[PDB]
Amino acid sequence: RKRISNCVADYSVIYNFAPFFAFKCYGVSPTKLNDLCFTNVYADSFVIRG
Amino acid sequence: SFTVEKGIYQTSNFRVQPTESIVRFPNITNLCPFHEVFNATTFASVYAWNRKRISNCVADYSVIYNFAPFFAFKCYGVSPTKLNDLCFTNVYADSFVIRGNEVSQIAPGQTGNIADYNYKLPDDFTGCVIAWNSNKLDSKPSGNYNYLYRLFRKSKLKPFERDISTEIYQAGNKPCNGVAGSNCYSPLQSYGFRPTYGVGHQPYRVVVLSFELLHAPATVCGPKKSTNLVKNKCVNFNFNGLTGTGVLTESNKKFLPFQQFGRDIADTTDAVRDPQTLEILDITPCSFGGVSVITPGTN
Amino acid sequence: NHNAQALNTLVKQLSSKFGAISSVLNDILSRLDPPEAEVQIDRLITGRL
Amino acid sequence: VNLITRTQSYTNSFTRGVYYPDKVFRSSVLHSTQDLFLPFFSNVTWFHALPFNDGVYFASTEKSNIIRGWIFGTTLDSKTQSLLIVNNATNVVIKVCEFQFCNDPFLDVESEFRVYSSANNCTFEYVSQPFLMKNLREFVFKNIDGYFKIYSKHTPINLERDLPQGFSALEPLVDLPIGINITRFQTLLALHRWTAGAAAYYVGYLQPRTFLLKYNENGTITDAVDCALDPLSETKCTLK
Ligand SMILES: *[C@@H]1O[C@H](CO)[C@@H](O)[C@H](O)[C@H]1NC(C)=O
Ligand SMILES: *[C@@H]1O[C@H](CO)[C@@H](O)[C@H](O)[C@H]1NC(C)=O
Ligand SMILES: *[C@@H]1O[C@H](CO)[C@@H](O)[C@H](O)[C@H]1NC(C)=O
Ligand SMILES: *[C@@H]1O[C@H](CO)[C@@H](O)[C@H](O)[C@H]1NC(C)=O
Ligand SMILES: *[C@@H]1O[C@H](CO)[C@@H](O)[C@H](O)[C@H]1NC(C)=O
Ligand SMILES: *[C@@H]1O[C@H](CO)[C@@H](O)[C@H](O)[C@H]1NC(C)=O
Repeated sequence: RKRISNCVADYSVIYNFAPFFAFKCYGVSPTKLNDLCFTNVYADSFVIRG
Repeated sequence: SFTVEKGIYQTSNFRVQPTESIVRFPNITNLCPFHEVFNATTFASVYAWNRKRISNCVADYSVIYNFAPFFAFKCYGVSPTKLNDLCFTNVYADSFVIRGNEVSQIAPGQTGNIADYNYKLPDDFTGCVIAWNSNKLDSKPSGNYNYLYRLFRKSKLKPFERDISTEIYQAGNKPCNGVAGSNCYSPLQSYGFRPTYGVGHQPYRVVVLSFELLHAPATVCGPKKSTNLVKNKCVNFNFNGLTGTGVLTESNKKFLPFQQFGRDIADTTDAVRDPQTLEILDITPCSFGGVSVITPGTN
Repeated sequence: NHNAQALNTLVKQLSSKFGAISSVLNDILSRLDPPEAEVQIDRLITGRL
Repeated sequence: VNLITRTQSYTNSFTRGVYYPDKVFRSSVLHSTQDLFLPFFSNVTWFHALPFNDGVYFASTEKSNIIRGWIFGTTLDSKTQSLLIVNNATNVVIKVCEFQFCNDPFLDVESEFRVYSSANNCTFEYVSQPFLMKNLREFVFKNIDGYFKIYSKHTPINLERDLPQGFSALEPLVDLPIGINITRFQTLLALHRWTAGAAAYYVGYLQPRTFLLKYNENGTITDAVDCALDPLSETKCTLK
């Protein structure tokens, strides 16, 4: 679990990474993350089965 | 209470019951080309889906059941058992071959590679989806590569949107410039069908039917047989899908050659023309009212 | 005038859908089945009440 | 093979361009309808490739039969389908075939080679009584939700240099289920052959507007009010 704060968040590298298998946003719309403002960001990363 | 005082009381209501039913449908004798949509021996790829339009004919859905023991038959806007009496304006048919496990992706409000890059359905879809196995037909022993599906696309697909562009996809900042190098991939992937494949990868033929309601005078309805016409009686009537009950009488209303119905200030139907014989008839509601009981004291 | 206007408004209110597929009960009954008809019927009932 | 030079002009449309919205019969009622209409006292063009936008109102008064049919298309090329309406003495031809149109198509009178070079793939063909029949002919064309709708009206007019003052409701002619994209339209002319000729017509564009129409006891539209013309019409629409 990693926490991100006090920085400019750019999501272009997300698309530049790879042709993702799944990209699903629930509370917001994926196209409008470029203008929203948040307090803290939490990231959880792990490997799972397909 | 077990005791009633002197007076008048409103107890219930009453309504005159209908006598019989009157059915009137147009006199078109053609048969809708549902046969040619199926059993065509050639089904296009999912990324280039054929679209056919059916109108001005009698639609019979018995051949649908006579075709095969279908794997999937799912209707959303209507009930599959009542398609034999409904009336529609235009019918749209889309047919293509897909993989077995991806059939569930064809539905309103669904996500997936076929859903977003190949074929998308509207959220207000009113129609049916049919899917049946065709392993013995579209599976070569070495492998059939004629069926292809799009894999990469920059943006999602709008409902009923078709794309046939074939250009090398760019997944990075550098441009492909006409070569399929690193980080540059072809947009189309070819299916591989062999008889040795198990369930979930064998080809399936899928036909999506879309209906058009609430439009100009409908034409696609002739399965149910018409009946005679009676007047001056409380009766149920069905004029080209318009169902109601009441009393039909002769009309002195001057219909121009292009009207079909008639409304009033309250915006309710009051006149209709017979499809078989051009004649204007007025519709009146059957008698209804309330019942009051007059009685002295029970003592 | 007030009585006529009130009656006309009450009659005209019957044409609203109240967030349903249609404002006619016969169309819903002849195009659907019991299990999915109540969802459409409830909104009409609430609006008319 | 160019022969025509076009000169523009301007005039007032007055209260013209009213058509029946739907096929529902009404009588002795006032009905409010929001749809594409020609605005009252709009500012139309007189002509002696034109954009299509959301609909076209066409007006003509010429008897020499130089006007016959129209061409509708986005690129006017054989790459894309296009509508070609041709009216002659006996019948009418409607096709959606990807014809290779020339720069200035016109009937030779009757080889179609000057109109287009080749005929090719297509799916729709329609034949019926010709649309055309001191006389004013008005037409309304609009392509919406996979349907090309054509309304028209023919009226007797006295000798006047502008559109007359009055009300005339356009009755429906045809609704073709084509479902193709339309951006530009062109007017067809028939010159005997290469003799010089002249023609003139009025072109206007439709906009989404709310109108209040009046029905009589015979069910014919006799009066209309544009709710956005001025505060008085807005008050009339509010009070119905
Ligand atoms: C379709 O064609 C096949 C032969 O190609 C034939 O056996 C069948 O009767 C036809 N009709 C249907 C509904 O399958
Ligand atoms: C119509 O438009 C032209 C130019 O667009 C303008 O000069 C003219 O004043 C307008 N009105 C009339 C009545 O011509
Ligand atoms: C007029 O058009 C109809 C429609 O195809 C055609 O049959 C007829 O021959 C045409 N008339 C002449 C004189 O070419
Ligand atoms: C018409 O369209 C079909 C379908 O793509 C194409 O194969 C054909 O080359 C086109 N042109 C002609 C003249 O048929
Ligand atoms: C019609 O033409 C426009 C512009 O040329 C284009 O954007 C559109 O995709 C075409 N087709 C349809 C169905 O609008
Ligand atoms: C209205 O209809 C009546 C009955 O046919 C007719 O006598 C009268 O002339 C009509 N009025 C018109 C067309 O203005």
